[PDB]
Amino acid sequence: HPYGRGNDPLLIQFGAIFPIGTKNLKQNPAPFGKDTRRLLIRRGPGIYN
Amino acid sequence: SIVTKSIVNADAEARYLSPGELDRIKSFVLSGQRRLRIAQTLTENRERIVKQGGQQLFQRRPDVVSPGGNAYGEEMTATCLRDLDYYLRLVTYGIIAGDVTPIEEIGLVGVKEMYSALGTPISGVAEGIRCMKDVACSLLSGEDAAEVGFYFDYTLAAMQ
Amino acid sequence: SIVTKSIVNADAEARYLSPGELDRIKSFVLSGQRRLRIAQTLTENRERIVKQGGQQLFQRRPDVVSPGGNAYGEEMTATCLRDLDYYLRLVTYGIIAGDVTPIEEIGLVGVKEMYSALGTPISGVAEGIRCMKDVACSLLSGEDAAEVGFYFDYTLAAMQ
Amino acid sequence: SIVTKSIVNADAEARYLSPGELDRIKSFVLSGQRRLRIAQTLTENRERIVKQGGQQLFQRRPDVVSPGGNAYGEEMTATCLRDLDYYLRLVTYGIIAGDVTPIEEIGLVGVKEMYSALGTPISGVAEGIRCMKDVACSLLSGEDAAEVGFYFDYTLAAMQ
Amino acid sequence: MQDAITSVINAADVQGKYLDANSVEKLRGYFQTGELRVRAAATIAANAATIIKEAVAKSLLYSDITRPGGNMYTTRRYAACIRDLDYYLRYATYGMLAGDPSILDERVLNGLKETYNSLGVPIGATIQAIQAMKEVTGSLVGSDAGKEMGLYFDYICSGLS
Amino acid sequence: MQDAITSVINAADVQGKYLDANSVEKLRGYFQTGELRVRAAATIAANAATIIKEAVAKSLLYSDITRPGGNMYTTRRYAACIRDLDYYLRYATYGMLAGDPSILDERVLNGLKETYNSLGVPIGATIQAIQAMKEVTGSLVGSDAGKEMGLYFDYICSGLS
Amino acid sequence: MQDAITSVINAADVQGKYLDANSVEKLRGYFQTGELRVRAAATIAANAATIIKEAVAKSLLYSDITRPGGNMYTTRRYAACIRDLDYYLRYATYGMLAGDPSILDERVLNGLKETYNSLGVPIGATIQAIQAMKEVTGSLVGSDAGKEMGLYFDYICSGLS
Amino acid sequence: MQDAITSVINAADVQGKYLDANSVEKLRGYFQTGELRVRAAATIAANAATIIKEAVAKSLLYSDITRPGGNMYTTRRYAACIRDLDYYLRYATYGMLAGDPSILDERVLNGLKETYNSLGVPIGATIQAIQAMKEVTGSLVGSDAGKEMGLYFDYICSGLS
Amino acid sequence: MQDAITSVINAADVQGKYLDANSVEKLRGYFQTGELRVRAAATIAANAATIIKEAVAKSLLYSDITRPGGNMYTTRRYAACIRDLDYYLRYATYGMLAGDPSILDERVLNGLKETYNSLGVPIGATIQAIQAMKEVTGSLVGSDAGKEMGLYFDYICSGLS
Amino acid sequence: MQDIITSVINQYDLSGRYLDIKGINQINNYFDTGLKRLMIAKLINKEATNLIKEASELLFIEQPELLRPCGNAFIGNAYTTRRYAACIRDIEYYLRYSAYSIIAGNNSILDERVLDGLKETYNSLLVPIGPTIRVIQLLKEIIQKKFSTENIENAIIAEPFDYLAINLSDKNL
Amino acid sequence: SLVTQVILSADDELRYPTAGELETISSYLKTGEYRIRLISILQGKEQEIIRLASKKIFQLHPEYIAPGGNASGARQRALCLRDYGWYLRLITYAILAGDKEPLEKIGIIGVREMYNSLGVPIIGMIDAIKCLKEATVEVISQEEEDFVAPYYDYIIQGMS
Ligand SMILES: CCC1=C(C)/C(=C/C2=NC(=C\c3[nH]c(/C=C4\NC(=O)[C@H](C)[C@H]4CC)c(C)c3CCC(=O)O)/C(CCC(=O)O)=C2C)NC1=O
Ligand SMILES: CCC1=C(C)/C(=C/C2=NC(=C\c3[nH]c(/C=C4\NC(=O)[C@H](C)[C@H]4CC)c(C)c3CCC(=O)O)/C(CCC(=O)O)=C2C)NC1=O
Ligand SMILES: CCC1=C(C)/C(=C/C2=NC(=C\c3[nH]c(/C=C4\NC(=O)[C@H](C)[C@H]4CC)c(C)c3CCC(=O)O)/C(CCC(=O)O)=C2C)NC1=O
Ligand SMILES: CCC1=C(C)/C(=C/C2=NC(=C\c3[nH]c(/C=C4\NC(=O)[C@H](C)[C@H]4CC)c(C)c3CCC(=O)O)/C(CCC(=O)O)=C2C)NC1=O
Ligand SMILES: CCC1=C(C)/C(=C/C2=NC(=C\c3[nH]c(/C=C4\NC(=O)[C@H](C)[C@H]4CC)c(C)c3CCC(=O)O)/C(CCC(=O)O)=C2C)NC1=O
Ligand SMILES: CCC1=C(C)/C(=C/C2=NC(=C\c3[nH]c(/C=C4\NC(=O)[C@H](C)[C@H]4CC)c(C)c3CCC(=O)O)/C(CCC(=O)O)=C2C)NC1=O
Ligand SMILES: CCC1=C(C)/C(=C/C2=NC(=C\c3[nH]c(/C=C4\NC(=O)[C@H](C)[C@H]4CC)c(C)c3CCC(=O)O)/C(CCC(=O)O)=C2C)NC1=O
Ligand SMILES: CCC1=C(C)/C(=C/C2=NC(=C\c3[nH]c(/C=C4\NC(=O)[C@H](C)[C@H]4CC)c(C)c3CCC(=O)O)/C(CCC(=O)O)=C2C)NC1=O
Repeated sequence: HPYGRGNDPLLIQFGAIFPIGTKNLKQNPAPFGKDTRRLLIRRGPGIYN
Repeated sequence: SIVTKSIVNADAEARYLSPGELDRIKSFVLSGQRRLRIAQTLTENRERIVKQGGQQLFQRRPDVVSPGGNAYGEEMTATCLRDLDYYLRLVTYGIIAGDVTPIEEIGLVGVKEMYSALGTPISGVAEGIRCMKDVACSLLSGEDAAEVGFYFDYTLAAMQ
Repeated sequence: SIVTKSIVNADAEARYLSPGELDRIKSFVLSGQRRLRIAQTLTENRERIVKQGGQQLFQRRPDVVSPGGNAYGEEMTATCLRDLDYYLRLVTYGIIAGDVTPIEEIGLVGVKEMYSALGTPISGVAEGIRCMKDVACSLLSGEDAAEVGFYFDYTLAAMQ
Repeated sequence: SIVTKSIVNADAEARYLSPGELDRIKSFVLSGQRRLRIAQTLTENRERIVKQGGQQLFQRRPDVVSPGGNAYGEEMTATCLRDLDYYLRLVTYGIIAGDVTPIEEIGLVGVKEMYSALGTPISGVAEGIRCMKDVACSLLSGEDAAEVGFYFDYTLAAMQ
Repeated sequence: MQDAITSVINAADVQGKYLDANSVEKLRGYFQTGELRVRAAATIAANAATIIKEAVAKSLLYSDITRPGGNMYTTRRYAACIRDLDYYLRYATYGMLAGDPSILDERVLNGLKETYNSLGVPIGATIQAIQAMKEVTGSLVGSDAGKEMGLYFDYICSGLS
Repeated sequence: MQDAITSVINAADVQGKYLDANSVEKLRGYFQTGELRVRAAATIAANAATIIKEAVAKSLLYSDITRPGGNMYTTRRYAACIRDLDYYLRYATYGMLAGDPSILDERVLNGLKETYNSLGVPIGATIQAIQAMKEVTGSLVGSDAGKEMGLYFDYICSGLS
Repeated sequence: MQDAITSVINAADVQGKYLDANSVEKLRGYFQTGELRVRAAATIAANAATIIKEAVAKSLLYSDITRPGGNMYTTRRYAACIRDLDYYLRYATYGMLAGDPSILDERVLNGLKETYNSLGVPIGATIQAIQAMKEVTGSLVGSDAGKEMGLYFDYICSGLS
Repeated sequence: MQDAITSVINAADVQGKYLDANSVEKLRGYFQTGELRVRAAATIAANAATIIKEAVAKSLLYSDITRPGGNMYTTRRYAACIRDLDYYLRYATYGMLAGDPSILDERVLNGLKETYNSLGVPIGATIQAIQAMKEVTGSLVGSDAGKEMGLYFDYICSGLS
Repeated sequence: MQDAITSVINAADVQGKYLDANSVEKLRGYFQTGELRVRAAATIAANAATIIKEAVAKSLLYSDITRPGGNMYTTRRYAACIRDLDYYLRYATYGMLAGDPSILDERVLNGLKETYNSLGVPIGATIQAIQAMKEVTGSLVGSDAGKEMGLYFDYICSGLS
Repeated sequence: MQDIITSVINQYDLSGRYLDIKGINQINNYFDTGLKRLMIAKLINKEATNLIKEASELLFIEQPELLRPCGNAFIGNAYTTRRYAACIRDIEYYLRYSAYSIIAGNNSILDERVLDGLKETYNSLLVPIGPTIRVIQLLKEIIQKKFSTENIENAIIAEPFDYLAINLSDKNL
Repeated sequence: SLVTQVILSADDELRYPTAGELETISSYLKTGEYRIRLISILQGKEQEIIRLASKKIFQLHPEYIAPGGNASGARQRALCLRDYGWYLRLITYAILAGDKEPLEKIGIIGVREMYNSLGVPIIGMIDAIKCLKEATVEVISQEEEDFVAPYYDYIIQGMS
């Protein structure tokens, strides 16, 4: 995430499962600019990116 | 409780609590003395409220206890009364919370999946809670019986 | 600037820059000599452009400086002119960047939240920038006053 | 290079660079014209320095190319000369960096783990670099051959 | 997301027992302060903008985070603050009514200090803003009500630290 | 998401060669068991609720995860189980028809053990439920069909471990 | 996303000072090359498809990533390449105009090497494609313009490494 | 760090009951395979360097991670691999003897995939190296012993994924 | 730890003198041999392993210290020798460059003969190992350079005696 | 770290090719200004203790708030002499690592030894980033006062100090 | 000296000197006599220079010479020239062994606590060395004084 790593949920069928928390201890803040584009991957072919 | 969902209501709406919400949190906490007395009556009457609860349940539904019924034998009949002790306990929570929110997420959400998956007739357990309701409201005055009975019939509604 | 958003425009469209985009980056950099002269005029005229800027602002809005106004006293009036020094500085950035992109993300985005949260009349600070505009365009020729005034009125538009 | 580790030396010691360190960065950059000429000689002599390098290597170590040797056949012999092209390249880096720091963290650190894990006789590849050294120093004058040969024998030392 | 009644019911339910004298003893203690919390949440709703205006002017208004280079320079960045301070004064109001700080870490604290480090927001100036905001909140609601509302402010400051 | 035919075509395609005798040799082996898998998937669809009712009553019905404090106490939590066990018996049916366990880790296994640790779901009791569910599935579909359906159950249990 | 003028204004603003002689000294240096960059970005827009066709045929056209099993075998995978190489030649054009490589890591570099490792895309062949693409770009725009456009190609190759 | 006996004792102890017939039933199953695991761990200790030399030459020896730019180019980086592959073949030997993969995630898996992403190590090539290393390990120890040693390799590959 | 040009900055200095004609006369004598010492230290660095392999094969193998019971029997004990002989050939190289044997007794000689008596290492065979190592060192660096490198070998042999 | 040379050689190693002439032209540009990069460095050692002193007075003459009480924001400016002693110490570092980095001809030594965690450290102590960057370029103008008649030494001196300025900024645009 | 720094710095890594370091010894020894020729020039001008150092250290700082200052009195001023003599003698050592250790193992390491226990103002001694370097430029030509210039200002950097 542009905020820390404990912000993107698990991409499962049905969720609200955020593993990073007070119980897991696996956190990683990184500095991201006010504008920036994450590199998403198309669930499908490649030219429809 | 009324305090937690009056908050999460006004929480979602991006606003604070109105007088309609804060004159009822106020009205509920002054009601709190009378609620603990009502729950205190059902707390140490579980011996009679449950055992007489299963009294009328078997007289009205002898199939569930007869050979072939789900609660047949010394074993299942003990668990047959165990669930009534559960639901009688949750009604004591709902009376003190001033809402069926404790009864909602315990013993009501997905209850049909459990009892259908246990082979238990869900209509039969609904008959059990109704028998407990007549015993419970018989232990309290009219002003209280409109509450203690009031939480049972909600459990009756969601259990069918 | 015109260079950075002509890029991010063609960036999003998965393409390079057209002649319409590259004949204007070209046209802008040859304009760069004339832009620095214009910003150089406003750079060391901030003493008059700000102080005469707050001149007409108080004559047109005596409420903000009168007792009860937001900029009342020796203290707030100094900060009352401090913001005009800010916005006069951002106009020098917009003239050199050839766009209100520097003025956009500084002093314009969410400006109503700040001044509403400071108790300052946002219409009053808009009147201050207009008073600075007449002083600024009075310092330059007609060909330049169509630019230096041009960035002020954009700030006037976004500030209400 | 001499510039980067003369810095990280004085970096660790919480101090600046002494005259002993700054009269050698000075002495190294005036040496830089002569270094590029030396590396320029080895740059487009890799065809002869490598191919004649593997010339003497097989005449001195026929086991490695004989059937059962690690570099047996058309395949491994091509890779047999590929590594010599690598190490000849790193010597060109060390000559321009004025130190074996490029050769240190490339092709020297943990080199025995690689070649032991590839089944290659590490002594055999050391013989290959020595054969390249006689070809390289035969291409330069005495003042240069004391340098170009100087980096090979360091690679010989660390490779056993 | 549990209030004092929800937390009391949970602990009494998690052992499968009824609400004995000790569980109702705390519940009676919560109902006694029910009148105090609403009036505390009443005035805080009225003076929400005034409290935040008082805190920032008293803690971090003129410090060099406010000046260029500081963490609060641009108007978008300044406007994010009073938006950001509004949640602390708002969610603390929810904890003061619910009587349980579970809503704070559920909806505020988790991923918060990990987020400010990403943006580079100074946690030191943030806590002092909340401390100053706690100081003005004790002005309005009184002493004991300020003790209640103040009890959740430092809970935010503790976890955010 | 590949079946036995998709996996055979992929490996034969990934080398750019045609379907030689070895590739068709496995394909003929899959078509021979095509009749067995449908009848196996037939009865499992019929007795889906009965199989899950048999597994939970045989493995974890009366253990103290079922009692208060255990991982399965509340009715929402109990109802999540039979919902959860339905996927294992369902996706295992898909692997039994497709003849390839690629669908399991694609849609079940990935982020699964990492999810149960988040919720605090006991992986030990989960596998024994699937093992007991595997035991009843061999009752219905027979021995060899149970060997086929059972071959994907422990694949779930292995990766979920 | 800053150009040379944005980066100069930021550093001069971040200290709260005006644009002194050193800040304008670099700005004048950028305006001098403003004429060169547009013509460089002009011809690159014209020969976008021709440059990418030249790079792949010169670097990785016939290598065994192109053959079966290689990383570029299937037509979807081959078509993803020239789609993928188009961004490198396009975003490098943006850096050449803006005079600052901030847009590359903002929109290309971040999560890029971490993405190719996920897909299993060979970073070694990728950089040599960009190096070959850098070599043909110096053909069109000339020497110094190729030095400018080439200065952002290896920036991509460095961070992507 | 539990073996099969430690895990059996823990589950039988965690309910406070003695070792009944079901707990000893699995323990007898572990003692039956005790003879197989030692001979499996015997030959793996002998051919440790030979197995790793076979895996890298069969999976990732000549791929372009081995060439310049690839993830394994420099000799320090190549030497880190066989050092790194030695742990997978070694810790998998420990899991094969202990009969429980608890030691792997305790000492290998935790912070592993989070570490390779930091270094930029390709997880895709790593798993195929372990898969190829699993393939040669089934050569030495036999079929069923390879099934045992192979059962912990893919456990590493699953969690490392 | 003093070199030549740093032993004259103690003698011209510990009494508090300056650098007169006699002090600089020796310093000029050291700078004249500065070219010889580096080339001597150059080839010794190259043939470090070859020199030690030549010395042990020429002197102390040959005599029942190598056989069982001798002082060098076990592989740990044999490996300690070439480790031990490496220091003598290495520190002698330092004395040859520094032009002063102060580093030897500072870092080698002190507690050395008192240590070999503790371990029971034969000082007689050790001196022969260094004398033979001195003989091969005169082969590589030449006559006069061998005279220089040889001048520090017997310094070790004298003090170690 | 990496100088201009080693950074150039890693540029050609990643691609696994020998040094061409475009690669060598980059090295020659260092070797030409390399002799000029030293007396810039040698002037700094002779002017080191001075150049920090002119930077401090030029800083506090514009930021008198830095020598005053912090306000209730517990902020680390040069309030007390304990604060002032350590705060002058930071100007030591910015002049030092920007002195090596003038000789390396590359900002590799800067970011890994100065920039990495700099916003981390200052956000902990609440240190001014604005005035901290302004003192970095007060040094730059002060150093460029000596080499001013020509203008090819000026770009050399500007490169380290300009790099810290752009990198310590929270990006407004 | 410089060779001692290479033997030491190569000794903590348990290795022979690399290719770059042997340059650093070889280049240092080839510039040998020129340090030797230079120190004889300075030794013949020690009575030259310290007389000029006492010129400007005291016209700059009459606080120390006056009654009450540390250097007041004959015998206090007598050693005053002696400290210049030892420093100038130390610099001849540093000019010869081409580095800073004779200026650092003596003179610099712990100099402040020496002077602070003596009453000599440590800032005054910095100007004394700066005065001494100012005095050495007159009796030395432009060729060789920048050879000796970096050895002086290291002392000033060491004393702060
Ligand atoms: C703008 C910055 C940016 C980049 C660069 C980017 C890359 C990117 N490259 C992709 C795939 C790909 N990329 C390649 C590329 C290659 N194969 C090779 O052998 C070569 C070395 C290389 C061509 C130079 C291939 C073959 C795929 C398809 C992978 C697959 O189907 O598994 C994908 C997956 C989704 C899709 O293509 O639709 C993304 C997101 N995304 C971004 O936002
Ligand atoms: C707090 C909310 C809540 C409820 C209600 C609940 C019910 C519940 N009822 C159960 C069993 C049972 N429940 C019954 C119930 C009945 N038989 C009849 O004839 C009657 C109609 C009916 C009772 C009035 C029987 C016979 C079993 C045992 C079934 C078996 O052994 O297969 C079990 C499995 C054994 C156990 O762990 O107790 C659970 C979990 N759990 C909860 O957390
Ligand atoms: C670069 C874009 C930008 C702007 C514009 C800006 C404004 C800004 N104006 C402020 C205060 C203020 N601003 C005013 C302004 C005014 N009073 C009036 O009557 C007039 C209508 C008006 C000025 C023309 C006053 C009175 C205060 C002090 C308010 C107080 O003390 O409560 C403050 C708080 C004190 C400070 O840190 O300076 C900020 C941050 N910051 C920025 O970064
Ligand atoms: C830049 C530093 C560096 C080096 C040195 C290096 C070596 C290296 N040598 C290799 C193979 C090899 N190397 C040899 C070498 C030899 N056979 C002989 O008989 C001779 C003694 C010797 C050469 C003189 C052989 C035969 C192989 C192939 C081994 C096999 O196929 O199993 C491989 C695996 C294939 C490849 O990716 O090229 C690497 C990575 N990599 C590096 O990054
Ligand atoms: C298709 C692949 C797939 C699976 C398997 C899956 C599982 C999954 N199981 C969940 C919960 C759950 N799962 C269980 C399960 C159990 N409790 C026990 O004691 C047993 C050991 C076990 C039954 C076998 C319980 C009780 C919850 C509720 C946890 C809670 O409310 O905290 C949740 C949280 C959300 C929800 O249920 O709505 C998910 C997402 N999601 C998927 O996409
Ligand atoms: C016991 C559990 C455990 C593991 C597994 C472990 C891994 C580990 N692997 C590392 C590096 C590495 N690992 C590799 C591995 C590979 N390159 C490839 O292309 C392949 C896919 C792969 C070999 C299979 C490389 C090349 C490095 C060096 C990275 C670098 O220098 O940047 C490092 C960095 C430090 C070092 O090696 O000294 C650690 C800590 N640590 C542990 O405690
Ligand atoms: C090599 C790169 C590098 C830097 C720059 C660095 C800075 C650094 N500055 C510090 C403190 C400090 N720095 C200052 C500095 C200032 N106060 C102001 O008001 C001014 C804006 C500014 C002077 C320009 C102050 C006051 C402290 C002490 C804070 C306190 O204790 O109150 C500290 C904590 C004390 C310590 O050094 O252990 C560190 C580590 N460390 C590094 O490794
Ligand atoms: C090799 C390095 C070295 C030094 C430098 C050194 C200095 C030194 N300076 C001393 C005294 C002194 N030094 C001074 C010096 C000065 N007054 C001035 O105005 C001047 C700036 C300065 C001389 C240039 C004075 C006044 C005293 C006498 C203080 C007293 O005893 O009352 C003393 C006490 C005994 C003595 O005079 O010998 C020592 C040891 N020792 C060393 O080993």
